[PDB]
Amino acid sequence: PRTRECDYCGTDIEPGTGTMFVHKDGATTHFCSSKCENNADLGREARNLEWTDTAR
Amino acid sequence: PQPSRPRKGSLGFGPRKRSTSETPRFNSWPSDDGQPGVQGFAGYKAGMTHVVLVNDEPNSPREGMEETVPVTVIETPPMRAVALRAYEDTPYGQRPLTEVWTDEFHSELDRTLDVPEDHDPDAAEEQIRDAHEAGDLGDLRLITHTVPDAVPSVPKKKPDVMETRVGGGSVSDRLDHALDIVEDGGEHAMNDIFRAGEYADVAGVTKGKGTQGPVKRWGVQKRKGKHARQGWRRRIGNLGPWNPSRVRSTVPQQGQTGYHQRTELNKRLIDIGEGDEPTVDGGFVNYGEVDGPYTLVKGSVPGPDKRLVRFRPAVRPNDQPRLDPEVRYVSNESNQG
Amino acid sequence: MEALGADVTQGLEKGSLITCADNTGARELKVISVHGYSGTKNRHPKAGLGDKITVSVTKGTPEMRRQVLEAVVVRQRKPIRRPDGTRVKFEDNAAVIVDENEDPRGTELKGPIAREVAQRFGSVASAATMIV
RNA sequence: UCGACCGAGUGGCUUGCUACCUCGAUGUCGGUUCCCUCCAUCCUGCCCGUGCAGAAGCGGGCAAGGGUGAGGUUGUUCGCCUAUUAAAGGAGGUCGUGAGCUGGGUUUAGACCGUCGUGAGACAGGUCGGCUGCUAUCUACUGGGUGUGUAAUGGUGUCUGACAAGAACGACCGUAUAGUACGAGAGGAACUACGGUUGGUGGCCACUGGUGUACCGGUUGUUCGAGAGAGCACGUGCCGGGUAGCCACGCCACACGGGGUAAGAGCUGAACGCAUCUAAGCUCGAAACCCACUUGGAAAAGAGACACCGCCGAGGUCCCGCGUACAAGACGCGGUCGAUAGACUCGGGGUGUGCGCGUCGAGGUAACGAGACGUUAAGCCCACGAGCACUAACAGACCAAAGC
RNA sequence: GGGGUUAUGACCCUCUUAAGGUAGCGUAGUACCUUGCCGCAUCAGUAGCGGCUUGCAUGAAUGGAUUAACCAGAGCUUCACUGUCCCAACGUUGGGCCCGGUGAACUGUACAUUCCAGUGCGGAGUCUGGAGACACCCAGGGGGAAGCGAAGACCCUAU
RNA sequence: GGCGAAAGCCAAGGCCUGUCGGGAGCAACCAACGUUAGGGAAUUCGGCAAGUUAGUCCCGUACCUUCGGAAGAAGGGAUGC
Ligand SMILES: [Cl-]
Ligand SMILES: [Cl-]
Ligand SMILES: [Cl-]
Ligand SMILES: [Cl-]
Ligand SMILES: [K+]
Ligand SMILES: [Mg+2]
Ligand SMILES: [Mg+2]
Ligand SMILES: [Mg+2]
Ligand SMILES: [Mg+2]
Ligand SMILES: [Mg+2]
Ligand SMILES: [Mg+2]
Ligand SMILES: [Mg+2]
Ligand SMILES: [Mg+2]
Ligand SMILES: [Mg+2]
Ligand SMILES: [Mg+2]
Ligand SMILES: [Mg+2]
Ligand SMILES: [Mg+2]
Ligand SMILES: [Mg+2]
Ligand SMILES: [Mg+2]
Ligand SMILES: [Mg+2]
Ligand SMILES: [Mg+2]
Ligand SMILES: [Mg+2]
Ligand SMILES: [Mg+2]
Ligand SMILES: [Mg+2]
Ligand SMILES: [Mg+2]
Ligand SMILES: [Mg+2]
Ligand SMILES: [Mg+2]
Ligand SMILES: [Mg+2]
Ligand SMILES: [Mg+2]
Ligand SMILES: [Mg+2]
Ligand SMILES: [Mg+2]
Ligand SMILES: [Mg+2]
Ligand SMILES: [Mg+2]
Ligand SMILES: [Mg+2]
Ligand SMILES: [Mg+2]
Ligand SMILES: [Mg+2]
Ligand code: NA
Ligand code: NA
Ligand code: NA
Ligand code: NA
Ligand code: NA
Ligand code: NA
Ligand code: NA
Ligand code: NA
Ligand code: NA
Ligand code: NA
Ligand code: NA
Ligand code: NA
Ligand code: NA
Ligand code: NA
Ligand code: NA
Ligand code: NA
Ligand code: NA
Ligand code: NA
Repeated sequence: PRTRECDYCGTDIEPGTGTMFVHKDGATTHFCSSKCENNADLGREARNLEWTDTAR
Repeated sequence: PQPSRPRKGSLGFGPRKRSTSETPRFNSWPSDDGQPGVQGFAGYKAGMTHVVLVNDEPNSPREGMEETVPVTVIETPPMRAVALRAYEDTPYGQRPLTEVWTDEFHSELDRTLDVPEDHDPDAAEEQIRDAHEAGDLGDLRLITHTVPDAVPSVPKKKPDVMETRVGGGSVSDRLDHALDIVEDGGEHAMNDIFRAGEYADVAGVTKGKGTQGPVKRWGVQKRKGKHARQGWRRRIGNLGPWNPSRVRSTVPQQGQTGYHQRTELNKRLIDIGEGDEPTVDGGFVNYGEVDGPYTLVKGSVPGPDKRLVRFRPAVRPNDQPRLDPEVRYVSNESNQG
Repeated sequence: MEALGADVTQGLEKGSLITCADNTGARELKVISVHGYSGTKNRHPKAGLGDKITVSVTKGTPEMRRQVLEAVVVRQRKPIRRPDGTRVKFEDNAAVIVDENEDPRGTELKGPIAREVAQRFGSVASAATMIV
């Protein structure tokens, strides 16, 4: 079980959970949760969200 | 003209009514090929988590690689085989002959039975052996029960009592094997009957839904399009043709749904442990925390959390046992969130 | 067919309009049928990642339009499940036109392909720029 | 393989004939939904023949277990057409199904066109519009209770299995076999062993997804003087996020094998010294039958078995705290020798950084000032878990094993 | 209608019965054959539109053709949209369910626990043969009582 | 408030008499609704029902036409404090 960081909030993604979104250009984003995907979909940047490990 | 399509729901699980016994009763038992041994066990459902596993299937292209597998955690403390029952073969089939009881009892067992103060085991045992000599002896099973007081997450101290067959060996060796177990006080474990990687059949009484309609209960369609706005939404078209002029039991109708006995085949035992390894942060939701003897079952098991479930060795396995599969990871992540 | 090595929730139906990701000159494809697929009463024939589908060209060059061809679905928005449990989903739904031999009709693919599509069609994987 | 003429039939799905039933009314066509069936079999299983090399077929036999799907025109049935498919069979059930739905067509009252008529009007010709009542007495079934019988001694717990239900599984693609057998070549199998898909089935909720008028935040209008904090805006004002649970779009599981047969392939074998698969006997052989497996099942009137407890007392009901249960009833657990529910605290979660104060802030003499940063992973909140007898499970009440 | 003689068509006739369809429009809200034929459009279009058109049975105030604007008028196509559909789920409010109070109606020859077959005025809970069936009660969705409701509007008959 | 005798909210004034209540996370089923991933009319006689769009300002606006219209055509941008 290789542990990965969520490319959005930065917490460690629990093994056997979460979703990878493949972008149009082939770039790849691993999300730990729906909350993060949805926050991203609003065009919010994680560094600007105080609850986020990235921002902290 | 009217495309065909299969009927709604199976007719093999009927009548769909409330189970008379919340403790499931096995309809069948595995064959006698092996050495003498008790043919089942029981425990209490806790919840679900997942596991990372090493693929041991020799026929998979992924063999050796890691796989995520869902698991239902079941608390499986030791049980007590408190008596040995013998069945006589008769023209009417099998009938109980007599029983050999222990004198040694768990403190809570009187919440269920009227416990023997006076019993003569040797007389019973003699009656049995005489039967065997006559060749009338048809079956050997143990009257067993659980110890829910050993499972704090489960509110009951009252034990569940179930009869489990003893198979294997010659009849004589089997008889002795049974008697040996009982005399001790009958204490035995999940370890003793099952090994990780083996297939078990798991029986249980399902989550109760109370009264439900044919859409949920039988999987019939909802009314469609304009039909759905007319005053009918969840009702079937008709209860039958003009003739026969009566409603057939085969037409899907509302009624009790859930709280039925189910026996689910070929459940792989992933691990048989003890301790808090499987337990989830925050506690299993609506259950509690697991620290103690446990069994991990691949996938799902019938029943709600706290429900008694029963194990037996698979009577019709599709696959060879691959023993003791390697567990790389067990998720303790909160089931809340 | 050969196992995909992934569980798919089909995200497409008969009639769905999807992207043709390739240089064939077909831009938009309309799903018509799914290879090897049989449904049930009232069920819309469903297709997804790794399926071979019969297809109709709705948008593109005059010569490609109205043509009925075969294709392979290389991307879908509805998630799929990989053996480690994680889900993968794409930005669009996309298919690639293929001949009777499952060789791409075009010389180039546009955008990413799902890894599992290699377990099925080698020629399509080969022509891929990126595989995820 | 196709098969004329003529001859003999079977069905009761079309059409016609009859006028026996109903005119104090048995609601139409088509469709839909839901159930059962038939076989003259479209696919699937097992076979036979071939103008059977193989592959692909064609024709036939047994066989109704399962399947037989999605669309474009048309009210259509029918039929035509498209792409899929193993195949996309055909019938019966008041041309099954309006106290179920629909109401596009036929066939009311309005109107137009064509034709016919002096005309009112007509057509079986076309066309636009044109309504769908009822609180279920009986019966039937799906589920849920209360009683009685079994029982001139009750109870607790565990079983048995007469019978009953199931399709609990059906089908396809791919790989190895194998570019092999076969074949000049082109082309191109199988037994078996694997992997997956589809349709059906039963269950489950760690994962993904939906909901989530629990909750948290943002914000518009207005009212409570401002601030703070709130009400209303349809049963959340709107927008963003979303715990538990419930769910499917998510996840798990769902057969070997044996027995007896059909068609068929044979063995031994007469009648008929030979021959003969059949007459007696036997070996095999279908997705079909039986068993296996799952579900129900002591009211099985032969109304069952076992062990213990009890007949002044076993056990049960009521009561009280609850919920693995639930429309009433039922069911299950706990009741101080106790973690059953609540409080509290912690854990585990949701939201996203509270009020107030300090600093900054485009500017403005000033007053004033939208907003930024800090204090502050803050504040607020939880359907879950643990610790914990602090509160409440108190007090109790009752039935209970009949007579000569 | 029937006959003589350079797209639509031309002219002369005959017969009935006065004339013999001009300009147009045309498979029409008029076309039986009919899903006419060709084309557009669609994977596929008895639809729709355009062209053709011998028109079963078009046509000039029985007004012909055509037409901008208008329309809760009839048919068709496209973009957008979406629980109409695939295929259903969860939630909200009022009912439904239990309790106190109030409290009708429809309907009723009798009997009635039926089911499979048969028979019968040929469409039976009640006849016949079998099968099944211990009584009572709650909830349900409406298979049957050719269910309830209306002396059939259709059709014929009535001096 | 805003264009408004519009909506929404609130005074004055009126009312709790559009007059039966109590209980069960309150099941099936029904009325009237909200949300629903992916697909997007495949539904159906027919988009029936629902949904989409929306106020104001600037840009810009086709065929056709009885020159009046067509037109808010279409399409694009802006919008608070
Ligand atoms: Cl419907
Ligand atoms: Cl197995
Ligand atoms: Cl298809
Ligand atoms: Cl319909
Ligand atoms: K009549
Ligand atoms: Mg998560
Ligand atoms: Mg209606
Ligand atoms: Mg959870
Ligand atoms: Mg359909
Ligand atoms: Mg009737
Ligand atoms: Mg036959
Ligand atoms: Mg059948
Ligand atoms: Mg009918
Ligand atoms: Mg029918
Ligand atoms: Mg009816
Ligand atoms: Mg009706
Ligand atoms: Mg009614
Ligand atoms: Mg009509
Ligand atoms: Mg019409
Ligand atoms: Mg009409
Ligand atoms: Mg409100
Ligand atoms: Mg708005
Ligand atoms: Mg927090
Ligand atoms: Mg035409
Ligand atoms: Mg045509
Ligand atoms: Mg004139
Ligand atoms: Mg008769
Ligand atoms: Mg009788
Ligand atoms: Mg009359
Ligand atoms: Mg009349
Ligand atoms: Mg409610
Ligand atoms: Mg949706
Ligand atoms: Mg769309
Ligand atoms: Mg359609
Ligand atoms: Mg349709
Ligand atoms: Mg509408
Ligand atoms: Na209605
Ligand atoms: Na309605
Ligand atoms: Na009827
Ligand atoms: Na006839
Ligand atoms: Na009558
Ligand atoms: Na009908
Ligand atoms: Na069959
Ligand atoms: Na059709
Ligand atoms: Na009828
Ligand atoms: Na009808
Ligand atoms: Na009706
Ligand atoms: Na056999
Ligand atoms: Na009994
Ligand atoms: Na005329
Ligand atoms: Na008008
Ligand atoms: Na909806
Ligand atoms: Na009825
Ligand atoms: Na004003």
